Amino acid sequence: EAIVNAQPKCNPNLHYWTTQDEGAAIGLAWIPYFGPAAEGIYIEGLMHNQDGLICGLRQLANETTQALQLFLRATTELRTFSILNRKAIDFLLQRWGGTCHILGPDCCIEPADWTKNITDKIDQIIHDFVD
Amino acid sequence: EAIVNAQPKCNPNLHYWTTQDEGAAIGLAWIPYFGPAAEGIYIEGLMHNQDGLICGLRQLANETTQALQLFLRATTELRTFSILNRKAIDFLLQRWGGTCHILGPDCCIEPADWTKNITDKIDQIIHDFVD
Amino acid sequence: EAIVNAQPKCNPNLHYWTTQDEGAAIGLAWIPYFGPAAEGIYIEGLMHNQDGLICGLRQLANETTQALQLFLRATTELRTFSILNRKAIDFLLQRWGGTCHILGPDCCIEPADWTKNITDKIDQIIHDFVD
Amino acid sequence: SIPLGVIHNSALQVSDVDKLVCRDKLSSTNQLRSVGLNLEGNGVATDVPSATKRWGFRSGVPPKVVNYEAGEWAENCYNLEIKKPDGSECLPAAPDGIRGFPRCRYVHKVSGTGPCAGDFAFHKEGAFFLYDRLASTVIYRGTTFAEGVVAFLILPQAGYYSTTIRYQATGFGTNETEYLFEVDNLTYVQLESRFTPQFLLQLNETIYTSGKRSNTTGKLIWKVNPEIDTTWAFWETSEELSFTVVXXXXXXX
Amino acid sequence: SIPLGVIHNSALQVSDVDKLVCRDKLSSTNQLRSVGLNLEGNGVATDVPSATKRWGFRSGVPPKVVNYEAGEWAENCYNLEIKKPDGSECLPAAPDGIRGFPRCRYVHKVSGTGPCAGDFAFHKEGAFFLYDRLASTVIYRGTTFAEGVVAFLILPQAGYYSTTIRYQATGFGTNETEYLFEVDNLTYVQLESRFTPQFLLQLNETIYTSGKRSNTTGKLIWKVNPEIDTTWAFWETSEELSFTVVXXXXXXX
Amino acid sequence: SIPLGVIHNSALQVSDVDKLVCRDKLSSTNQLRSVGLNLEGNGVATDVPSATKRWGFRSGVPPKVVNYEAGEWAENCYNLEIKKPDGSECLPAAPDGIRGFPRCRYVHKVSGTGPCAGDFAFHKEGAFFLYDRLASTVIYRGTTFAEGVVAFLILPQAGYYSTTIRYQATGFGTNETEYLFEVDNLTYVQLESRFTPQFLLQLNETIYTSGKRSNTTGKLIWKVNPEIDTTWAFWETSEELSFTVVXXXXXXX
Ligand SMILES: *[C@@H]1O[C@H](CO)[C@@H](O[C@@H]2O[C@H](CO)[C@@H](O[C@@H]3O[C@H](CO[C@H]4O[C@H](CO)[C@@H](O)[C@H](O)[C@@H]4O)[C@@H](O)[C@H](O[C@H]4O[C@H](CO)[C@@H](O)[C@H](O)[C@@H]4O)[C@@H]3O)[C@H](O)[C@H]2NC(C)=O)[C@H](O)[C@H]1NC(C)=O
Ligand SMILES: *[C@@H]1O[C@H](CO)[C@@H](O[C@@H]2O[C@H](CO)[C@@H](O[C@@H]3O[C@H](CO[C@H]4O[C@H](CO)[C@@H](O)[C@H](O)[C@@H]4O)[C@@H](O)[C@H](O[C@H]4O[C@H](CO)[C@@H](O)[C@H](O)[C@@H]4O)[C@@H]3O)[C@H](O)[C@H]2NC(C)=O)[C@H](O)[C@H]1NC(C)=O
Ligand SMILES: *[C@@H]1O[C@H](CO)[C@@H](O[C@@H]2O[C@H](CO)[C@@H](O[C@@H]3O[C@H](CO[C@H]4O[C@H](CO)[C@@H](O)[C@H](O)[C@@H]4O)[C@@H](O)[C@H](O[C@H]4O[C@H](CO)[C@@H](O)[C@H](O)[C@@H]4O)[C@@H]3O)[C@H](O)[C@H]2NC(C)=O)[C@H](O)[C@H]1NC(C)=O
Ligand SMILES: CN[C@H]1CC[C@@H](c2ccc(Cl)c(Cl)c2)c2ccccc21
Ligand SMILES: CN[C@H]1CC[C@@H](c2ccc(Cl)c(Cl)c2)c2ccccc21
Ligand SMILES: CN[C@H]1CC[C@@H](c2ccc(Cl)c(Cl)c2)c2ccccc21
Ligand SMILES: *[C@@H]1O[C@H](CO)[C@@H](O)[C@H](O)[C@H]1NC(C)=O
Ligand SMILES: *[C@@H]1O[C@H](CO)[C@@H](O)[C@H](O)[C@H]1NC(C)=O
Ligand SMILES: *[C@@H]1O[C@H](CO)[C@@H](O)[C@H](O)[C@H]1NC(C)=O
Ligand SMILES: *[C@@H]1O[C@H](CO)[C@@H](O)[C@H](O)[C@H]1NC(C)=O
Ligand SMILES: *[C@@H]1O[C@H](CO)[C@@H](O)[C@H](O)[C@H]1NC(C)=O
Ligand SMILES: *[C@@H]1O[C@H](CO)[C@@H](O)[C@H](O)[C@H]1NC(C)=O
Ligand SMILES: *[C@@H]1O[C@H](CO)[C@@H](O)[C@H](O)[C@H]1NC(C)=O
Ligand SMILES: *[C@@H]1O[C@H](CO)[C@@H](O)[C@H](O)[C@H]1NC(C)=O
Ligand SMILES: *[C@@H]1O[C@H](CO)[C@@H](O)[C@H](O)[C@H]1NC(C)=O
Ligand SMILES: *[C@@H]1O[C@H](CO)[C@@H](O)[C@H](O)[C@H]1NC(C)=O
Ligand SMILES: *[C@@H]1O[C@H](CO)[C@@H](O)[C@H](O)[C@H]1NC(C)=O
Ligand SMILES: *[C@@H]1O[C@H](CO)[C@@H](O)[C@H](O)[C@H]1NC(C)=O
Repeated sequence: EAIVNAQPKCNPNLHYWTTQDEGAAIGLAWIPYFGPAAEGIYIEGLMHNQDGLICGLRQLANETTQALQLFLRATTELRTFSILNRKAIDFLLQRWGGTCHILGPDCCIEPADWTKNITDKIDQIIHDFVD
Repeated sequence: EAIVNAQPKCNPNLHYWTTQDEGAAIGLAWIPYFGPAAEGIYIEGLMHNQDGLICGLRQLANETTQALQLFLRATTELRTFSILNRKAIDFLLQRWGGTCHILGPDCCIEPADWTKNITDKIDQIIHDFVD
Repeated sequence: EAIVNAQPKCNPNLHYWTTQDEGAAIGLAWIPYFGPAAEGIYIEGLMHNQDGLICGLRQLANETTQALQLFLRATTELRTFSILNRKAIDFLLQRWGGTCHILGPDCCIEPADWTKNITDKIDQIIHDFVD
Repeated sequence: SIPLGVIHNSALQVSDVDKLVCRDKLSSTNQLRSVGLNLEGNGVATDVPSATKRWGFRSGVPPKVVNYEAGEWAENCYNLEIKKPDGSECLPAAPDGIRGFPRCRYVHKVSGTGPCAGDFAFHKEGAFFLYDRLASTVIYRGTTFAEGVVAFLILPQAGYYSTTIRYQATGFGTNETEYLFEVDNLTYVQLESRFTPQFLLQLNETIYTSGKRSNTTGKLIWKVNPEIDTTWAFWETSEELSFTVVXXXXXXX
Repeated sequence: SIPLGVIHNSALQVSDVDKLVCRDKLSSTNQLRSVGLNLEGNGVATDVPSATKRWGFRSGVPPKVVNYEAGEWAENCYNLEIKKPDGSECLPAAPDGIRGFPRCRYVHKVSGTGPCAGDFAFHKEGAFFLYDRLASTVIYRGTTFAEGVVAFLILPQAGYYSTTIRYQATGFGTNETEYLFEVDNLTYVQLESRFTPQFLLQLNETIYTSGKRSNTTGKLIWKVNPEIDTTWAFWETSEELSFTVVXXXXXXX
Repeated sequence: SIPLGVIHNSALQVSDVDKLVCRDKLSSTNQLRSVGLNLEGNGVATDVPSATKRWGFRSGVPPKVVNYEAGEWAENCYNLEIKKPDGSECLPAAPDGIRGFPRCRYVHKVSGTGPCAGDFAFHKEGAFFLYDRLASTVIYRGTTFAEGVVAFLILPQAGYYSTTIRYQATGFGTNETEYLFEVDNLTYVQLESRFTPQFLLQLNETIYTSGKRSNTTGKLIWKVNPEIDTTWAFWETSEELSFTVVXXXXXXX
């Protein structure tokens, strides 16, 4: 299902801030004692509305709220950090949680290059049928 | 291994309460400001002892306690929420953590319908052996 | 990449302590009320420097620190317990996150024993070509 | 290893994730569930005297909490407000986000005193104290709980009334514990293990409607004599009496 | 079910992990991301009078917090120090590890009083209060936040200035709320919804450089008369006036 | 990216999960382990003067904690009770569930004063303070820790004595720090970096059995003159002296 932005306005540019789980630290800057304070750990960027992704993202966050709020109502965790990890697990369970029937629609196994490994090397037996 | 209920008694009916990570909210009821209080988020149901599942479940919870208590003794987490997610991971690692040898006992790949895709389409070459 | 210990010294023996998520408890010892206190839940062992693993492990922990500290700088979790579970997930996503092209380098599917199940049982049709 | 419940051949089996066969399908974390089952359903005695003897104080063991997603309606829950003789609290306040057990027909609220020779109160049989979708190894102050245990499952792909019953206790936690059922702040009944919740409620109503409460500034303690019956599990199951007085003790027949 | 954003056919689609096709590849948890988007970017009114009417107090609902990894630079953030008339705090202190929203051009710091008929302050439209990479359902005391919502995404494989604007408030949370913009501790301007942040800052500079501050121990409140203009979204967009005095009220034209 | 240790060709390699080949098998989360290794095992000086110079106070950086599952028996651990001159605590109380490091041959308990120009005490070399299976970036008050670092591993498929040594300190955290080894509450020895734990314990026993403790209400400080030897790593390795007195200072030869 596609995203239809139905907001009164859309800021088509996303001036964003975020962190970095890595970042080749300069010298001692990775050491907490020497590194930046809480205010200085952020990187910034600017993203424009190519393919309408920014205005679609604003609508997506809007529409996500009901399901997210209902999830938070039902959990007893005070702070929830596991949403994305659980969706990664559900990704794998959906594709690999049962028996993978090759050539079936729910099995992500491609026997392409090795359909062409048997049917090519049948011409080693029907090829050499000589005596 | 099957479950043998060895308790003094068994209540064969399970009058249960639980929540719901979704539930098509009526109007504004999904908004925390307008929604139910902590006492009003529960749904109820009644489950009977078909296939002996309720009396088996009571024994299962009883027998689970030792392993659960020993797990809790060893963890430094104050509140443990990750047991079921870790078992989902261990499910996938058991089946897909190594190389899947097709037709082997520990490989959940079924080449059934496409055993019948080659052996059917061998009758495109041994079929047409005419000149 | 291999580990080069570049420390001033190396203690080649690892006198370690750890816990146990199980341990066949003796009688009632698994019950928190009766079991050991916090000081008495540990097991001990001694590991020597066979294959240079101990001196390599000391260097590995040393070199892990920068990436670990930078990860901790970026997270808002007060206590992080999910590093190893996330790496288990990333293991599965790396191998099974996309379509598995059989005989390809990134697909851990071995059709060995059943390459030898078709090419053996071709001698049921080219075998019996008699009328 | 923490066992897992699974349905096989029309029956519940204890298995684990590493012991399943390829036909067993786990396509969603929604199939994995945790349930809290009440000790009530196994036939344990639920009266306050019997129930409190299953709990004891212990130091040196850090408390532990585990979540569970679904629970069972309880007939008996408990809520403890125990102090030492010097007035200090025996039990810790409920941690943030730990609420009382959500479905209790009868909440046995016990207030009183005891030695409390230990930092935390544990379950002597290794069971858990079930709160609102959180199971703890210890008892929290003034927080309603049910005794129970937790099970973990792999599922296949395809009115509420509550009554609070109040008790006073002395020597809590010892083998010399005395319990009184509270009719009002000055009228009490000596508690015995055989008294069921409904007997206590009807004895309470009888005392109110027969006018057998204390009409003095002092404390009136009734004793039900062995004559009268009270008691069988709760799921498979008083008009006029005599009252004469004998710290004012008395007897009921 | 919590929806997931994914790019397909040069467009963002709402999908989920169970609805992807085999060509969709998730080879790393690095491809999964959470973003906080500000209500600002949807065109909501950001003035203090309009913004505070979107928040209300409510009891019985436990607060909830969820993390998000990336956010949007905000033009307007808010920081509340509200007490009851009796002096007790209306809002709880920020929990450990919850810091203010990291990028705010204007921080509207509102101090004042109100009834606060509820344990926690929630967003009446179900949005979140965004802090430093943590989104909460409730407002924390003296902690800078932006109103916003959270989205979850599957990515494909392949200077900072901040100004604090201070306000005094009475009857906070009701429909009879009065706001004053603070020039100094004794000079104020009656606040109206049409006043933009830059108008307030230039009105502030004009009052300082025209010497229109209070030169008394008492409180001086200016009113900007309907004559003067102030106001359009922030991303797509005063020299000399008259001041005469009329608890000392006054007017500016 | 956080590196992972793996055994290949009879040797430990640093790899990652995305860099393994198909022959590498991870069939259980039990194969993934975290270990804390002590800086001791790398040859760092463990005396109190040298060890404390590796720690410093810093504001603006939130503390962070990560768990580790197995640790190494430590010869030297540390336990700090530092206050400012005005009497306020320099270090925060240990958070709930953070206990001392479980295996320490010698616990160097340092009490004293310093400026403590910072909200938290960090490790100047980026190492961690190891507690009971929790590694922190900061030092907690009165909580025994070992300095160390954490490693993460993929495994293949297939008596305890502790002695507390007490010190007094002034000017803690600066480059003008003075340390005294505590014999009793009134007898002390000027501490030098060369003093090993066993030398301190035998110097302590000698002072007790030679009767060289203070027999006054006042404070007696001994100095060991450069004559005497004390000191090589701990894993690869006093009868009668002269005592004359010279706030009462003295010398030992
Ligand atoms: C899972 O389900 C099983 C079965 O229901 C439960 O098993 C119970 O285990 C507990 C131990 O934890 C047992 O309690 C012990 O009972 C002994 C016998 O009690 C009486 O038995 C008969 C009357 O019924 C009499 O002949 C006898 O004299 C006793 O009067 C007691 O001797 C024990 O008390 C002594 O040891 C304890 C420590 O265990 C001390 O605290 C006491 O002071 C005393 O010294 C003890 O009480 C119980 O009997 C078992 N029940 C059954 C039916 O077998 C598991 O508990 C359950 N698991 C969980 C986690 O709930
Ligand atoms: C995702 O995006 C959508 C679209 O932008 C947002 O939709 C908004 O939803 C809220 C409800 O939560 C709407 O607020 C309601 O507006 C009604 C109409 O407001 C005025 O409308 C015009 C002027 O604009 C006038 O004709 C009219 O008379 C009103 O003056 C109000 O009637 C509502 O107020 C009443 O109900 C509320 C409870 O909802 C009470 O608190 C009030 O006291 C009062 O009784 C209410 O204010 C809002 O209008 C919607 N906007 C749009 C553009 O449709 C979602 O909120 C957003 N999701 C998230 C999570 O942010
Ligand atoms: C992983 O393992 C490596 C190798 O063991 C460790 O490397 C150490 O890194 C620290 C820096 O964090 C080094 O400490 C620095 O040492 C410099 C030299 O110290 C002396 O060196 C010799 C005597 O040994 C003399 O010639 C010299 O004059 C010094 O007396 C110092 O100059 C540094 O101090 C200055 O900078 C620091 C900030 O770094 C300030 O705090 C000081 O005030 C001063 O201005 C500093 O002390 C250390 O030498 C390295 N050791 C080795 C063996 O190389 C890693 O630390 C380790 N990783 C972890 C996480 O433990
Ligand atoms: C550096 N990556 C940033 C920039 C863009 C921004 C982003 C990324 C992908 C998309 Cl499709 C969009 Cl609309 C926006 C984002 C989102 C979450 C986490 C980080 C980031
Ligand atoms: C709505 N699902 C409820 C009802 C039954 C109950 C349940 C489900 C499956 C089984 Cl086999 C059993 Cl014995 C009992 C349960 C358990 C955990 C979480 C939720 C639920
Ligand atoms: C019982 N297992 C212990 C002993 C060895 C120790 C260990 C295990 C494997 C390796 Cl390769 C090394 Cl160098 C060291 C360890 C590490 C983490 C968790 C537990 C343990
Ligand atoms: C029970 O209390 C009695 C007092 O009657 C005392 O003898 C003993 O200490 C207690 N016994 C047990 C087994 O706790
Ligand atoms: C009974 O006593 C309790 C505790 O002392 C008190 O809180 C309550 O108000 C009293 N009730 C009546 C009716 O006196
Ligand atoms: C006892 O009876 C009185 C009389 O109606 C009632 O008000 C009171 O709630 C009863 N107590 C309990 C515990 O039910
Ligand atoms: C006065 O109190 C007694 C109990 O001590 C009670 O039985 C009696 O009914 C009361 N008096 C009246 C007139 O009811
Ligand atoms: C608004 O306040 C007015 C006072 O002018 C009062 O009549 C009423 O209680 C309030 N109305 C609403 C809808 O809140
Ligand atoms: C203004 O008032 C606030 C609050 O009373 C006070 O903290 C501040 O110091 C005052 N500033 C001046 C310049 O008087
Ligand atoms: C108002 O103007 C004065 C004069 O420069 C300045 O010091 C003050 O910071 C201004 N206030 C705000 C909120 O910008
Ligand atoms: C004294 O205060 C008034 C405001 O009440 C201000 O307008 C005036 O400029 C001040 N006096 C002078 C000389 O500036
Ligand atoms: C060390 O302390 C000395 C005092 O002798 C002083 O000159 C200086 O501030 C300090 N030097 C360093 C490098 O910290
Ligand atoms: C020594 O001093 C400490 C701290 O003042 C005190 O706690 C301890 O009891 C004293 N011990 C003796 C033997 O005086
Ligand atoms: C010092 O020696 C005395 C004498 O036996 C002993 O009691 C004390 O514990 C010793 N101190 C230390 C730190 O070992
Ligand atoms: C009295 O104290 C001194 C230390 O000041 C000590 O050396 C001496 O042995 C003590 N006296 C006796 C008789 O031991």
